[PDB]
Amino acid sequence: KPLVGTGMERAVAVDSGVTAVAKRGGVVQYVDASRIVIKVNEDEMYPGEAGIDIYNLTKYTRSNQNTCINQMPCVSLGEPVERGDVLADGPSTDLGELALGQNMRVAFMPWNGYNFEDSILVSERVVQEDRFTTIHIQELACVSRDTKLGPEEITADIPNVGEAALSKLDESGIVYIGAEVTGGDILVGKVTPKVKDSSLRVPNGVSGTVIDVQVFTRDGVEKDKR
Amino acid sequence: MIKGKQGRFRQNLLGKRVDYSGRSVITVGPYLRLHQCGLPKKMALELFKPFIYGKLELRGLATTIKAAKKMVEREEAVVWDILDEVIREHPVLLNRAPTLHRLGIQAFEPVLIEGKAIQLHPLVCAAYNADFDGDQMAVHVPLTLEAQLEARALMMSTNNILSPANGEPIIVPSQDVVLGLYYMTRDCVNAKGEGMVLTGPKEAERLYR
Amino acid sequence: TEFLKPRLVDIEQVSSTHAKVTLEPLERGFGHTLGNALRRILLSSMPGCAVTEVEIDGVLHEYSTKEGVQEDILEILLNLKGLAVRVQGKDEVILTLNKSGIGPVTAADITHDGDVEIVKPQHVICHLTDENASISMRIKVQRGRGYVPASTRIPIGRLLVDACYSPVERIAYNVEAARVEQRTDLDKLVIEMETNGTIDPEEAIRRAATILAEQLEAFVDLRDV
Amino acid sequence: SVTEFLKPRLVDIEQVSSTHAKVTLEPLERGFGHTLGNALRRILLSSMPGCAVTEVEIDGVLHEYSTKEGVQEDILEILLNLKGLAVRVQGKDEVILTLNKSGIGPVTAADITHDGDVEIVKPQHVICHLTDENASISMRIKVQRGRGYVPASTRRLLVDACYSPVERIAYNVEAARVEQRTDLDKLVIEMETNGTIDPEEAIRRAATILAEQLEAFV
Amino acid sequence: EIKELLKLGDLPTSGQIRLYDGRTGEQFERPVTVGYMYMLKLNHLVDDK
Repeated sequence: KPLVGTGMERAVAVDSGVTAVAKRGGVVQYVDASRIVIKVNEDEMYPGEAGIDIYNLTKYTRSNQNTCINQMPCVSLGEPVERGDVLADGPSTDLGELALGQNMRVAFMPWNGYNFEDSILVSERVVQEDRFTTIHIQELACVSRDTKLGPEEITADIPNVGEAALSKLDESGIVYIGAEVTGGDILVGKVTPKVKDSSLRVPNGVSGTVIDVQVFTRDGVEKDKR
Repeated sequence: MIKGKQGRFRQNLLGKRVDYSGRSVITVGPYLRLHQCGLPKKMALELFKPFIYGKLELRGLATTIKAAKKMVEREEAVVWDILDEVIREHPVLLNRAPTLHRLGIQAFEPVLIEGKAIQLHPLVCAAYNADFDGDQMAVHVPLTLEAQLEARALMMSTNNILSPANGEPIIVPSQDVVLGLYYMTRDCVNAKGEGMVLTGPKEAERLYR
Repeated sequence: TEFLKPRLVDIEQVSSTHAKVTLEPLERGFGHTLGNALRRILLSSMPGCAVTEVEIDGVLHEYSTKEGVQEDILEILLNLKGLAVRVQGKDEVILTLNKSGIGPVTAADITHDGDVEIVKPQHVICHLTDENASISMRIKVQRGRGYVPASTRIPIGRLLVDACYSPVERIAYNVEAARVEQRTDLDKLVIEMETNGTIDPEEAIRRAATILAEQLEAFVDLRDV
Repeated sequence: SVTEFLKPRLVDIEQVSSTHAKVTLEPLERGFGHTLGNALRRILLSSMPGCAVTEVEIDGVLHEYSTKEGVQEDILEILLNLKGLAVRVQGKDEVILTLNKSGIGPVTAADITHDGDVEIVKPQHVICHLTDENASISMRIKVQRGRGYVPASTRRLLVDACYSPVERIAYNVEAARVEQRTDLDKLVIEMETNGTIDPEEAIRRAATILAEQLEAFV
Repeated sequence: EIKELLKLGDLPTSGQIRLYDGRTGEQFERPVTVGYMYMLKLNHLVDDK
């Protein structure tokens, strides 16, 4: 909630559709991270096609800078809600106001030369509550083309690989979601017939945790167990 | 084959790329000394792989090179001792992208520092004219003992204190420490410690503290 | 010549959250000296009981979301990081929180095993929006010291949370004059502190004395070259 | 592994010939170096029992800004010199000595009357200079016992008493490492004394003073 | 107006507050301007570079 606002945070917030704006006023009947259910006011509600509205939150998903983007509910159950107004803040939005960074206690002085040119100084307290912490998403893709001497298989069976590498994989040769993988480990077991190993791996020097695997298949070929 | 950019002169005699090279954003670490520089431990790990392998097979921890590679990538305990040993005396080159004047490349002694940023001596930054806005400086490593001699003898900060353009010390303090020193040699007419006498500076510091 | 020794002349529990204490008598100079020393140590390294691991049956990985709970899993974990606990005998323990139904969810619902003691039952973990959606979850908490993130120490369902082994947040000290006591220049040191409530002031200050002393035992232990 | 804290030990002591010296301790807990060095600095500076000249009088002068003929120095200059004298005394609190002498040349500390219990630790120390054959220097000096600094304002010319025997104390810290340990302090201490007591024992005495101050708690 | 709000607050009208050092444990002469700033995390993380 940036303390020294300018009043423009509201306009950018409402216009920037990162949030769940209320197309009409009324009350929320079901509140959840997944979605929201709104029973619009009867006067606001049309006589025909009356029904009730469902707002679908945008979940944890890939950004365009490999950052995280997600929407979260910000209203309790059975809560009055006004038309054209926030229901669930998006990233860096706060009750429908743009919250970009964070406000902190600050001081200006030379501290043992540690702030020589612009070298900002921060206490371990700031990191302790992780308020600066940020999330990033990495979308690693693998393709299965057909070369000469057979097609590219996706089997778990790979020659000359430790079982520990295979341990985190499944029956088909693809990792289970939620694995605390690290730089170097295999994700999908790809082999070029000859047979030679060409399995995908995490980039060197980057850890992470698998959030999801998307699979698409060229129309006219079968699918593995996973 | 001879003409044009693809021509061998313009193809392979020009600004190339260099192995055993690194880069990152830089910080201060003032407690360091101008005869010496910081370097994130990980960079030391990857940079000196053959050196560590040589010391390893010298110690016979893993005779074959593949096993030694496995040990170092596992980041086993003994490897850090080897890293300190090789860094015992092995200066390296620090560099900035817009290399205008020759101090933009300079030799320094690394010290192993945790974190993920390079501590750089304050004053030399002025020679590098490199603010801490996020400037990403690069690092190179000499190989032959003659190159080590050149760096420690020619590109060493101790051997590079005055400008080539003229004799003024390029190591003049820039903005902050000068404020402190100015604060030193300035008089308030009346305060504590005004109007007495001392036998020496030592008791002066004693009374100040 | 001599140096009169202070005593913990006062402990007072001004609030259920925190307290203040007093040391008396102290002589000139020792005031700010011991003040900074005690503040530094009493802020730096104390015991802790920060939550270490959290398992939830319906959760595969952290960044998912459970149905019927309005907030994110990560927000719930941060709320848990806002939890404070007290244990006496065991270094480690597993806490069990099971609850369903619409309404808030605070620490009061956790299993109340003997040495396990909640200091902030009112600390809300989350809210539940479904009459039938039971959060059922196990919480491994052990002792520690300082700040242990996940990347340092490092099962798929077992989700890791960084440690925050610190029971105190705010410390300050004030020197002042004492009674006449037939001797002036006697210094009363008042120490004010803020804690979650998991640590007694006397325990903290006694441990500070012990740790600083054994550090000075090195100064006692100065031998040879 | 909660009450355990790594126990540094003095790996070296590099002491300059007489009273200046430098100590190094490592490896230390993160940040303990600052508090330890600061406490040592403060205590060594603040409350150090000792003896020093408190008052001095000349036979034929009552005014501070005066001089005696046949002396190259000035009264205030001689006061500065005497403040630089280093002495130690028996358990007796205070005593009066004199610098009665007649001659030509410098007046060293060795020229001071031994006076039994009191012992000058630097006999070589220079007090004054005399040039006339007829100029005779005579004066009384009083040594007392204390554990701090006495500005003249805090009080037969006076002498501020530097009962603390240490002249300069300073400490710095660096990031020492153990095989895997991330950031462990190494405390370098640089100190200099009058030489009435060697540095290490002064450090020891400060440690005892604090520990006894600590002993009331645990 | 900022001074007006400061008067409404308990904070000094100038806003320069005396600070005390952790390492040394005493006041800094020439009391220091302190307050609250809205910093922002830029998208240049050292591991990336």
